Amino acid sequence: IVEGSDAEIGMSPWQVMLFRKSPQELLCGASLISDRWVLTAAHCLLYPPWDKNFTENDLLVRIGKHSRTRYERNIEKISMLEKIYIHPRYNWRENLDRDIALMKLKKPVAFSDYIHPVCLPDRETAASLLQAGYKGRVTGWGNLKETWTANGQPSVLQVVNLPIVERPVCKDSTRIRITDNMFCAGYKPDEGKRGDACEGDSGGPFVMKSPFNNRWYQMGIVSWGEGCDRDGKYGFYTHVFRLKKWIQKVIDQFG
Amino acid sequence: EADCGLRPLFEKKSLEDKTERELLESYIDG
Ligand SMILES: NC(=O)CSCCCNC(=O)[C@H](CCNC(=O)c1ccc(Cl)s1)NC(=O)Cc1ccccc1
Ligand SMILES: *[C@@H]1O[C@H](CO)[C@@H](O)[C@H](O)[C@H]1NC(C)=O
Repeated sequence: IVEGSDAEIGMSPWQVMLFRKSPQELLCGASLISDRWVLTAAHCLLYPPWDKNFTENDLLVRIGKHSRTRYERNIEKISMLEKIYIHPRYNWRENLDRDIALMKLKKPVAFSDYIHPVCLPDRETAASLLQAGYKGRVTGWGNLKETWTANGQPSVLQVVNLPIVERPVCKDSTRIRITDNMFCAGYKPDEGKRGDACEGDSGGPFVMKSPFNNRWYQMGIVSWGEGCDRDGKYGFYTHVFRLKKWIQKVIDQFG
Repeated sequence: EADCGLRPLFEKKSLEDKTERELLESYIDG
């Protein structure tokens, strides 16, 4: 996370971390939505142009971690995937349209002071909150800068509060055809403020606190961007609500 | 499942994180 600060303890209890089995390498971020369902971005699991075609047995997840370095027994947990469900109409070919994927844990997880599920939006919360100007939260353990060097990989969770950008400014920043299933966020050149999700932050949760019930909802999923924290460019996130239909059809048929 | 969004060490213990006032204040103006 670029321009992010270290998180407080238990500040994002839904934050899930996608690791590969062999090698033990961090692939992506993700979010906890139920006691056994995890939400990530589809390209984190399937992206052919880079030979990415993961199965259940290829990777694992870690939950409740604060300090990426020292392992914390009891509070954190590791989990195996029973199945992976990628949106059938996820269009990696053109633009990562419908960039989303769900993962079912082999055994459900128990909630604590540090493992707690994020909420998913309704029509009203999504239509009220996802508006240009309002600020949402992004979390991850990604590269602190676009290009790492010798001294880049954070010790604890990193977090930014990034404002939403109008659809026209978004689709003017980049050459990619942005769809109704994605929105973009970030500051602006003449706004004197920076921040962006970066490498390894993909698939993580973009969240906002609802002024109607003081609850945290996941409005987006860290999808893509031109580098990291670039002037005139913005971070693009999967409009979590639009595809929530799909999120039902799987969880309410493979529950 | 019905306690979503409510963090145990914040919203449930009646505490704010160091930056959520930004998100709340972005709803008015500043
Ligand atoms: N390919 C397409 O034409 C559609 S757009 C993807 C264009 C190529 N991507 C990049 O340059 C960045 C480089 C590092 N920046 C970030 O990680 C983010 C910044 C902001 C946010 Cl939000 S994520 N990587 C990604 O975006 C993740 C990704 C996307 C696609 C496949 C594999 C990985
Ligand atoms: C990987 O995607 C490919 C296309 O390269 C397809 O053959 C295959 O079904 C996927 N792999 C699986 C399901 O193991």
